[PDB]
Amino acid sequence: VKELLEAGVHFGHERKRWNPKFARYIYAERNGIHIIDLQKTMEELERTFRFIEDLAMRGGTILFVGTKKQAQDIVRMEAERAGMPYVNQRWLGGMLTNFKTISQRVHRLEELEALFASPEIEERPKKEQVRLKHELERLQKYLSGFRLLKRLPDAIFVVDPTKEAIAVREARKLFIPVIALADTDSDPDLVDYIIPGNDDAIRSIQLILSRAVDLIIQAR
Amino acid sequence: DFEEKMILIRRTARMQAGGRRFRFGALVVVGDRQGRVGLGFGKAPEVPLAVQKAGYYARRNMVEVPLQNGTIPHEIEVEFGASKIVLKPAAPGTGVIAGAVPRAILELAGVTDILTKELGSRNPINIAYATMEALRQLRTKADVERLRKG
Amino acid sequence: MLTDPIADMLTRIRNATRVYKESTDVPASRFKEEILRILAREGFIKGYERVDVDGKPYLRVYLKYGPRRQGPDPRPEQVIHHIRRISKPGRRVYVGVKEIPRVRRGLGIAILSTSKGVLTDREARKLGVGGELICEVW
RNA sequence: UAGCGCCGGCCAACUCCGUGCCAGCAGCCGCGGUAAUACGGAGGGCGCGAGCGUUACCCGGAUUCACUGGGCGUAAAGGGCGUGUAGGCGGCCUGGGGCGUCCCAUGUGAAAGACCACGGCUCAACCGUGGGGGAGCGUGGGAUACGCUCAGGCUAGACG
RNA sequence: CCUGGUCCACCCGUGACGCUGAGGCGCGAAAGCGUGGGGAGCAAACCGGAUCCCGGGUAGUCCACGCCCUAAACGAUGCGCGCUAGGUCUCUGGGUCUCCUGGGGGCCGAAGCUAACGCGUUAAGCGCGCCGCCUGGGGAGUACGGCCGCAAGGC
RNA sequence: AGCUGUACCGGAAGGUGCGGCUGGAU
Repeated sequence: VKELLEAGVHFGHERKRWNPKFARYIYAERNGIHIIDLQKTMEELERTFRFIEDLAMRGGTILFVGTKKQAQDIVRMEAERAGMPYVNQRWLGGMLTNFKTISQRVHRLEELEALFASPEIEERPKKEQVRLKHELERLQKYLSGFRLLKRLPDAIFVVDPTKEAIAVREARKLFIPVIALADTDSDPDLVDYIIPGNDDAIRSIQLILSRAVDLIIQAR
Repeated sequence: DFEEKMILIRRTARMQAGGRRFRFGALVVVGDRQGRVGLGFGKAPEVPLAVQKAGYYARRNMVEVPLQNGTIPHEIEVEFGASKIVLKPAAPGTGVIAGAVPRAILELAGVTDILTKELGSRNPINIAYATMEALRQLRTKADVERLRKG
Repeated sequence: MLTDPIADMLTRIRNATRVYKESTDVPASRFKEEILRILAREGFIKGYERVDVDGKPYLRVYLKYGPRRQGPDPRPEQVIHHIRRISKPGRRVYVGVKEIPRVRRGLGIAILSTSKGVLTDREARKLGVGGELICEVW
C-alpha cells in the first residue's frame, strides 16, 4: 500500500450501485460510500502483475481498452509507451469475433493513407478529394491504435468491465484472458485477473496503468 | 479428415409485399468416429450455401466424447426445451438402437453400442441439440475421482 | 409444519451449491449427522461442523467445487450434480439386498438406512443387508 | 409344381401407353380434368415364398391413466370462500417392546411350461434325462437405523 | 354501543397441544321469488316522437323477514412450511433513529424455470405434506336417473 | 370496443336493464 490511498484507489460507489458478487472485496461502508479492502487489492495486484510480467517476457500482446471519457487520454499515452495496441474512442461491436471483416477496413485505411502519400491525387476532382478525405479522418478517428494487431491478442485490459461489457464478452467467447480495473459495481466472475480498485478517480487509473506499463517495459 | 451427415433441409418462407421469400436451413453433423462431434444449423438463400454454412458451424463447434469399448461410461437423461433424450450403455454386439437423428449424431462419435429413447416433443432440431448437450455432459471414473478425491 | 427434515437438508445443500455458496446451515440432528459423514467420506463435501446459532444447535456444511472453467460462463464444475430423496413420508421405499440399485454404473452412490446403521449401497451389498432407501447422489 | 403382394411419402422398388375430377384408388396425408412414378394394362423392379394377402380381436408404438413415468397463469384442468368429521402426514434428546423393515435356516411354491447342460428321433419341430431359479405364504432364531408404539425430558413449530 | 380478524415489543407461561382436510355445517356481487311497507331520482317490458337517438313509464333498484344460491366469483395462479442476489417506491409498528429491524401493497431484476409471453423472497424457482381437478374438438353442461327450490333454475 | 351471470322483449343480422371482467385505446 501507501501509493494507492492518496490516488483515491479505495473509493467505490454508493450503497445503491453495488453488485452483490463484489461483496468479498468491500472492506466497509463509510458516509454512504463503499470502501474497497486494500489488502486484497495489493494481493490480486501482485497476482495480476506476475501474470503480466511472465506474459510480456514471453512476448504476448495486451490490447488496452478504455472507452470512458477520462480514460481515453491515459489509455493513449500508456499504450504509446509500449508496442501494445489500444482502443479508446469507440468499441465497434465485433472487433474480435469478426476480426476478419475489420481487417479489411484496416487494409483499406492503410491503402488510402498510401494514396494520400502518392502524387496521383491530382486526379479525382476536389469533390472526390473531399469524400476520400472525410473517409480518412473517420477511419483515423476510429481505427487508429487498433492498427498494430496483425492477429488476435494474448490478453485484454479493460478500464470499466461493465462499460465495456461487450469487449469482455468477446474476450470470453474466444478464450482470451481478461484483465480489468473493476470496482464496486462490476461482476468479479467474468474477469480472470482482476484489480479491485477505482474506475473513476483519474489519479487511480493513471497510477495503475503507469505501474503496469513500466513493469512491461522493464520485463520486455 | 472428417465425415458429414445431412440430417435435414427445410424451406422456411416469409411474406413480403405481394410475394414470398424462401430460405433454406440445413442441419449437419461432422465427426471422425473417434470421439469428436460437431452439430451445425446453417441458414442460406440456397441449399448448397446452407450446407456449407452448417458444415462451417459444425467444424467451429467441437465436442469430445469419453469412449470406453465404443460405448458410453454411464446412462444420461437430458431435457432440452420440451424434448428429452435417454441414453444408456450396452454390452458389445448390441448396435446403435436409436432414431435417425440420434443415430446420425452417435455414429460419427465412434459410439457403436447404446440404447436410446426420445420423450416429449420430437422436433429433430431440439432432439439433436439435446443429444449434443447430453454428449457434452458425460464423465468417466477418472474425471469423477479427480473431482471428488483427486 | 416442517414435514420432512431430511428432504429439507438435501434441498438446502442443493440450493446452496446452485449459487456457489461456500457454507450452509442446517438444523442439527443425529440422523442428519450420519448422512453428512457418509457424504464427507465419499468426497461430495469439504465437511461438516457442529455449531451454535442463537442458542440452537446447527450443522455447518462446507461445500466443494471444481476448478474455474474457461470460455463463456466460467462457473466451476459441480461436485454434486444431482441429489434426490427416494423414500418420502407418505411413500416409504424399502429394499432387500437383491433390489439395491446401481447408480450411474457405480459412479454415483445410494444411501441406505440398514439395521446395521447408515451405509452406502456398496457397503450394504458387501455386508449383505437391506433397508430404507434414503437418497441417491451423483 | 411357382405362386402372391407391392413400386407418391411413411417403406424396399420407374418407365410407356388407355380414360382425363369419369372410370377408379386410399391405412393416414390425399390422388384423378392432358401424361398420372398414386387410376387400368405392359416392360422392368422390390419383398417373401408352398405360400402370399385381406378382414376381426389382443399387446406394442401410446410417457395417450404417467408406481417405474405426465399435468392444472394463457393450450383441458385450482373447487366462489371459510369452519371442520373420517382419513393422510408430522420438530429435538433418552430408554423399553420388536408391529412394519432387514437377515439366516427350514417347509411349501405339484406335473407339464419358461431358463441352462447333455442326449434320442439321418437335422429341426417334437421328445427324454439332469440341473436350476422363482413372487408369495407358514415355522424357528437374529438385528434396531428408519417408520410404529409405549415411558420420560426439551423449546426452535403452535398457543397463551 | 356491542363484536371479529390482525401487527409489533418484553421473551413471562404450556410443552408438539401441529398441517391439510372427502362428506356435513355456515357465508356467498348483481339479477330473480314469497309475505308487508316504501317509492325522490334512474330505468327491462311497454306507450309515443324523427330516421342506433329523444320524450314518458310498471317491475326493479329501498327497508324488514324468509327463499334463490350463480358469474371474466380473476392474480384466469388451493392451503401450510423450509431454502435461493439485490435495487427502488409506498403504508403501518419498534429502536440506540435519515441507520438498522418487523408485517403488508407495487415496479425492475441474480440463479433458476417456461413452448413463448413472462414469473422471479407477494415464484410460475428448489423440496416435503394433504385436498380438488384434467385425458382431442363438436354433440353438451345436452338427455336420463337422483337430490335441492314456490318458480326460474341449481347440482 | 369486446366478453360474461341473471331478467325481459306483439321493430330481435339481435336490443335493453343491473352488476362484473380486460382476455380493450385515453
